[PDB]
Amino acid sequence: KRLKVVAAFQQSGNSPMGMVLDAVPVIPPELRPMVQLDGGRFATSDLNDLYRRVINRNNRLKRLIDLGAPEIIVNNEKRMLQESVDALFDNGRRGRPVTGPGNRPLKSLSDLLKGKQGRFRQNLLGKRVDYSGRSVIVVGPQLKLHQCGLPKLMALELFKPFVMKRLVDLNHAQNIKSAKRMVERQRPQVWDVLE
Amino acid sequence: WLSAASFQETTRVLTDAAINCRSDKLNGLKENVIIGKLIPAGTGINRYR
Amino acid sequence: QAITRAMADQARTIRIPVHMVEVINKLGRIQRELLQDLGREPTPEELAKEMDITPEKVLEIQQYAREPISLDQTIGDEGDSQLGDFIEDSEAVVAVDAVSFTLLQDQLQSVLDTLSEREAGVVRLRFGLTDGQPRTLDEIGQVYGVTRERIRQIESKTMSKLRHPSRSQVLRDYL
Amino acid sequence: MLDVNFFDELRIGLATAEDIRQWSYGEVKKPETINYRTLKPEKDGLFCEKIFGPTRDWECYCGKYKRVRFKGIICERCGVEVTRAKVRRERMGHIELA
Amino acid sequence: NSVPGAPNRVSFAKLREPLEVPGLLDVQTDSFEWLIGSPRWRESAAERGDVNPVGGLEEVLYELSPIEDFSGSMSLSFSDPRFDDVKAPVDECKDKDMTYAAPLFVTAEFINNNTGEIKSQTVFMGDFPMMTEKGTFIINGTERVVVSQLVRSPGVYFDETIDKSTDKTLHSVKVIPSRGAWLEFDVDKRDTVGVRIDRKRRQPVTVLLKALGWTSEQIVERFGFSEIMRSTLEKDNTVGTDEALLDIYRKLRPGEPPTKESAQTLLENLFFKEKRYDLARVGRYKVNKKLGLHVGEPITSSTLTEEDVVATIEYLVRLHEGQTTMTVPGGVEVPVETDDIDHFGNRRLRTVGELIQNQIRVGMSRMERVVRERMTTQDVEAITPQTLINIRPVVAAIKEFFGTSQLSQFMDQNNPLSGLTHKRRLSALGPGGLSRERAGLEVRDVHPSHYGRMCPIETPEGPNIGLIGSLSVYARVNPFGFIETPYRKVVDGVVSDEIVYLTADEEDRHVVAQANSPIDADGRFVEPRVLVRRKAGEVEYVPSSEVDYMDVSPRQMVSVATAMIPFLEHDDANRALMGANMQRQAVPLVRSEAPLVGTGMELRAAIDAGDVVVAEESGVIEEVSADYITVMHDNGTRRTYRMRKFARSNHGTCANQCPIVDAGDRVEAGQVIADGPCTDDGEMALGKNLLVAIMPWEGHNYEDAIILSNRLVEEDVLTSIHIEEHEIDARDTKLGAEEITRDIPNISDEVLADLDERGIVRIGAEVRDGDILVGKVTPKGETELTPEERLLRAIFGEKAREVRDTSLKVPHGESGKVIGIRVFSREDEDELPAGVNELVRVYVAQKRKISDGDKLAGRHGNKGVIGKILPVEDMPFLADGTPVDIILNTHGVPRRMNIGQILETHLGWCAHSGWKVDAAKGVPDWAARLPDELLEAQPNAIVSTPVFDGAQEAELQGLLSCTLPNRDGDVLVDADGKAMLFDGRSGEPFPYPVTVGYMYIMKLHHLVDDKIHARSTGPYSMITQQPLGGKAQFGGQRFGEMECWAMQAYGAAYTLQELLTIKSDDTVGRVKVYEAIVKGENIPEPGIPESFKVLLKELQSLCLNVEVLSS
Ligand SMILES: [Zn+2]
Repeated sequence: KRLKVVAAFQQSGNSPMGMVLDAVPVIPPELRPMVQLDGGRFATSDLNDLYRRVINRNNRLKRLIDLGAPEIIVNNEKRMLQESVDALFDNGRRGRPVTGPGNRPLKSLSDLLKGKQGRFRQNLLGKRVDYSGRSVIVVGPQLKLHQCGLPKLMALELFKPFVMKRLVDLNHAQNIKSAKRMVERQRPQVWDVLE
Repeated sequence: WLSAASFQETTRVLTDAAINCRSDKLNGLKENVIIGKLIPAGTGINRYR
Repeated sequence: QAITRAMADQARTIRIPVHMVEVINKLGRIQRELLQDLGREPTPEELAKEMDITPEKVLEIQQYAREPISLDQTIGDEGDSQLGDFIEDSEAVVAVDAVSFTLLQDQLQSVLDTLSEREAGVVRLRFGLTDGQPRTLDEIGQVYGVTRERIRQIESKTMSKLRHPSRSQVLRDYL
Repeated sequence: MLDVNFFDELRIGLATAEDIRQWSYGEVKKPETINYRTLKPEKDGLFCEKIFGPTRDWECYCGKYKRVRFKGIICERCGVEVTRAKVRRERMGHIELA
Repeated sequence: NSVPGAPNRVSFAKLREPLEVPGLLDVQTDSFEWLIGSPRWRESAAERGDVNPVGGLEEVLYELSPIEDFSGSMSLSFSDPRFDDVKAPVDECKDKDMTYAAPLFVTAEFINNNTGEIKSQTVFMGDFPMMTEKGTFIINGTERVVVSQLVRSPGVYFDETIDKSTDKTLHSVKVIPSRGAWLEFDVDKRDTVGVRIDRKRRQPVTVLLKALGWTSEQIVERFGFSEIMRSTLEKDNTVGTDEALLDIYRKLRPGEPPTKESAQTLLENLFFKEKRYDLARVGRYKVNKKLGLHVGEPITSSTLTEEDVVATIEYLVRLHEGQTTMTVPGGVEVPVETDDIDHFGNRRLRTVGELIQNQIRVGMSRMERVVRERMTTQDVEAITPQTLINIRPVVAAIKEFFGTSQLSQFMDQNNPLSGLTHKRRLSALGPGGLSRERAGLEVRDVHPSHYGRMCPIETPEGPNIGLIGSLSVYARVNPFGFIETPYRKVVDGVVSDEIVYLTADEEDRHVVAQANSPIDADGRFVEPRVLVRRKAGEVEYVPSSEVDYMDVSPRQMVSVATAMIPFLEHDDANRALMGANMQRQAVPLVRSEAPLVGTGMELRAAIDAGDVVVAEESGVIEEVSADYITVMHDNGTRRTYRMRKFARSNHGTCANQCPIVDAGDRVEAGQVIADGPCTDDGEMALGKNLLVAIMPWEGHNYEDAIILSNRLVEEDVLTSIHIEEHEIDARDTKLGAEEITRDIPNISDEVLADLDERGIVRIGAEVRDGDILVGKVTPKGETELTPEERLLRAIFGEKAREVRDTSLKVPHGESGKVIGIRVFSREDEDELPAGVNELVRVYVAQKRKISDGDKLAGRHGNKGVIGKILPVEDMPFLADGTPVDIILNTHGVPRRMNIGQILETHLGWCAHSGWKVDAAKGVPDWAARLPDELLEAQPNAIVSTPVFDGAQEAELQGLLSCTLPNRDGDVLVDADGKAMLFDGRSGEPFPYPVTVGYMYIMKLHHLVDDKIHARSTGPYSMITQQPLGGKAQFGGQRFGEMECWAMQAYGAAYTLQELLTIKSDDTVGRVKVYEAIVKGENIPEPGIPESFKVLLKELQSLCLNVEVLSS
């Protein structure tokens, strides 16, 4: 058992210093955006909250140390820093999850990766696509094998730029923007050209 | 490690992936899928490409 | 005291000064008491009296009392999607504008070049489109060796002949 | 790191302090994100514009340079590099532990 | 019959009812009544358990009073939970978005125990929300429904398991009090006991009994024969009462120093104090019955005691010893039988009352916290009841319950049924409920203890199959809330009219008998061997005189929506589920034909639904009008009824209430005043009655595709009105305010044609998709004015137009006339929140004439979207020259056990043509036990058929004999059933006779006008550049991994690179392809996408350096 790790580190140019930590990354703020909803109401990713907790922990630990305090309180603060970084990397690993407002668990980095919600199985293994649509189906007996019925409006809003251009070079709309408004208003000309 | 970590126990496997300096070949099928590169199957192999 | 200051200035996701959060807490106190003192929620037009501050200040106080929310909390009846899933990146390129912006910029060359080249260059720096600095007519005198009033004359020579619909008919589709 | 999609081998490994502070564009030391009035990041706040770069495209903290003609220039008052707002996605920061 | 306005709906009933059908709103009504202190409940409680007529209000008030201080010198006590009148009527609160409610008041008692002072301060508690007669609470105006829940009655539930090592049968118990920490006693792999308390496995009962103040003495006075515990006291390895106490402490309060009294008093504070371990009152009662401890006493002291636990341990051990009667020394005996859960005897029913009083319990828990907080920091004699009480935690507690607690969900309303049957819902999920993934296979099952209690058929067919339940019809709500079902009891072969309510555990000491036997009316059974249910739920034969209980009557174990399917007994229980659930999804049409063939419950089930206006009081009909109907009571006064027309439903439909009354006719207490959206003559009517021929028509009704008679479309026989509202909210801003007028930036002429000046459409504006509905014009903001547009505004002469028009355009695929506007405003001096100066609700309706893709369905699960509808030209006709109503596919019928809809088909044929079963010389053999007046019928008639006690197959065979036609001489269905048809296309006959007859059909709320989404390119996600999800937002389609699998299996790599790179996530390429097919050029080489780069940022952000080597 201990071989599989000690040898792996021996061969690898990897120092088990990194397995203990003294500096922490800060993911780019947009990836943890502090975004405002329509009309002042905001929204955070709660990662900013974990960073807040760790920042305050370290700040007060310094304040004690910079001042020089009784030991046991410093021991408590140091454990608190351990806990805060633990949550940051993994909420809910040791002891209870770090629940926030209204008694709900928060989200940590290690959560962003797991299961049908983590990036792998939620946003890299499967993703949402433009130029697409969905509608109910009906039987298409009057078709041939290769042929498939298509709600014309669905086809239009699928084939939007194509019809845009095609009538633009038929000059039914001078420039592309005129054609965009044409399609939006759904003038008759867009239909034959859709065909 | 990328394929397995993109299969199950995302963290546990990622641990030893990090430990063992496992450089992924960036060549596997599911690899190409994630990285947005063309997969090595069907019309993706260099012979057809 | 330490807990008061620490909560006031460090327990807020968005740190607020002691005075503003102080009035906010005073509001949460006096209004919450006034609810029972009134048999009803105390109205803001009334709450503004007790602080002897204008109602608009009271409402700013309240609008700073409301706090940010979390982007990942479940929204569906079951847990299948988060709030962050409904948010739009405001910085998205419409990608019709971009193509149409290129078309604007190209119709610009096609129209300027069909105009005189002296004038085309005059405007290219007057509005400073190809550069970062729009220019005044006395900078143009060096580059074009003529009195600034002559560029005052040329600006209208551009615009009015442009104001012939021939240039306008092909450009009015660009809005 | 420039990523023109010419990739051969993806490496995963532990990161040291000399790596984390190597990636960062400063150290963040103040637990703040938003100004409740100016709605801006603070000096070394969790969204510090200086650290992660500008939000307003080609417009620094004081907007000493609000034009793309200034590009890459680091303002002499705030130090916010004048560049694209995309870096706030690209750049990252760090905290040093006591 | 037994109804003041019902028509004659003759049926084939076999027996009479010892009791009629109960009020079908008795799930919310009684619960809330008992919650309040209603005078009805005041008398009912003072006669059915008057030891404590106490609503949740009074009850919680008393469990809370009297709050003391840390010392006991000063205290506060409560009394008089008093109500007040509501703040406005139902629609008014809904009209102006207010929570229907009434104020509450209470009289405090500020008792300074030190010396004695009193303040009987009548403290305002807030505005407590109140219940409407329909049980539907209004929140902020919105209608919401509190669904009933099932839960575990707290206590000790003894269980058995295998060790699968020596195959020993081991026994344990879950000591389960409401608000209790776990303590687990069992016999382990060995014969010792595991006494692990709160999941900490050491210290068997030696730490337990000795720590009670005991030593081995009292223990061995009980455990000399208990070998399971003799070893424990022999493996004591320690001595001491306080020693066992500290061992608890070492295993229940470790991590903190002990002391000789800290555990010595902690073990009292844990279970023998009432502030951390308190099983419910009915829980105390349940155990009283389980172990037999208490047998004549009222309930108090939810805090755990000592007598119970000794009985518990001895029951566990004598079960491990496989005994038959454990009797803890000092009381009555009880048998040795394992404690089931899923048998309703242990599954109680937490209704609205319990939920609300519990939320109030916790609200006043925090209120007591604040009372004590302000009882100390505030000076003595400087404190009054008002200052002690923070009622915020009270009002919050309810509102946080009401708001955003899935036990208080949206009121669903697209038909009267979805209004009703949404109540009387017995949910399994929630706080105290079990989550779906935790909800295993067994719990989903239909326990034998559901008979009569829960509907065994009407369950959701999604992932909640078996979890969410619905009430029966005849069921009852217990004061405790344990399910109660009325039944007759056969005593010595005397099935009594006695309506004896029992729950499940009240069967295991009883025996329920067959429901429809040759009962001579003497109360005996003709045959000894009758199919009864034995105590364990076993259903077998038992002699006539031996069983003790008989059922009340058929359609007792069934719900209402299920009770609207004629021939349920001929329909697969599977498909019956589909039909019942679809009956909740019908859409409000404009006729609502009553079924020619239905069930007698429909008439009852409609008036009880409130969706039918009633003559609450008898007296003459003064007058009839479309806006009101005045019933002049015989005594001076009248009753004016103001009707509800074009009031949008909770699911965007109408609540139309048409009158079927006469200007002078006497109306009775309980007779219709107006039919509702899906009712006629006061019985439910969700659809229409249509002649059939299930011949498959040229592959357009193939595989669940349906073809209809186009008359029905041109007639709009099956067509639905669809109201909708777009909400337009203009708020306060630093840009200014979004002044809704007809000040439109850059607007043409034809687009203002049907618009009124005041910023909206003309009320009654025919509008369409994308049509501008409301001009919510906003200021635009800052931007660099492009030089081209600068030249334009210099060249043609238009203004900057610096206003951002955030108007409403009808989003994709909506249209129809505009109803009107509901506008509230700040200048109107209204209660708009801080900023919103205009709240607008414009209303657009469209009567969506049906089309293919719209989901229709019958009453037996037969369902599907319309494949096609051709004109009447090619419609085969009977020997009456008649093209038929409806044509379906046959192949669904054989493979789905669903000839039942054909059974109703044919009987509806008979009910449409009439019959006269010829009693020429004697009643025909079928006609004999076939009830009377079923020998007679005239064309175009209406009937019913009970779910299990209906028109048997042979009876129907007798209904075909006399097949007297409607008009011509045409007996088309022979005595055996089939009819003949001639094709309407060919004019040429089919080889075999073709089926016909009358089917009920209805339109389902799954329109292809609602379920289409298209997108070339909309907006994109926040973090990733990926699109969003939803039809509301332009959204975008999801391409999953499981699609990627086949996607590669095709080998189509380039298309997959397309999918994940540019079709999702490459910005510049997305513009490139825009550039490609705005340049009319082939889409060129793919780019490299953003979310992939966002993937990289995510990964780099993971405290691990990563660099892909090019080389
Ligand atoms: Zn600057």
